[PDB]
Amino acid sequence: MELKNSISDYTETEFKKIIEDIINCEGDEKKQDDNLEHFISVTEHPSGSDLIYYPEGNNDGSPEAVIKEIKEWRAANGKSGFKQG
Repeated sequence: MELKNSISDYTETEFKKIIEDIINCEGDEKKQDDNLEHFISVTEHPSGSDLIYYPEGNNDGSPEAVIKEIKEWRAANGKSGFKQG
């Protein structure tokens, strides 16, 4: 029983549940590590955890700024984001 196999198998708010899970700390450290691989994995975003620990200036203010930077990185790299309804 597996997490979303891609960013585009994700939706923007399911990706929040992973991204918010960590930032809150819905976890055991290990739950947050579990995300942290996955936050590389679906995203293909090369910096991964850099967006969480060494953030931009578009970033700091909310977990939204990572969903941004996922959307933004993906679209800049010509990749699909999460779901379109």
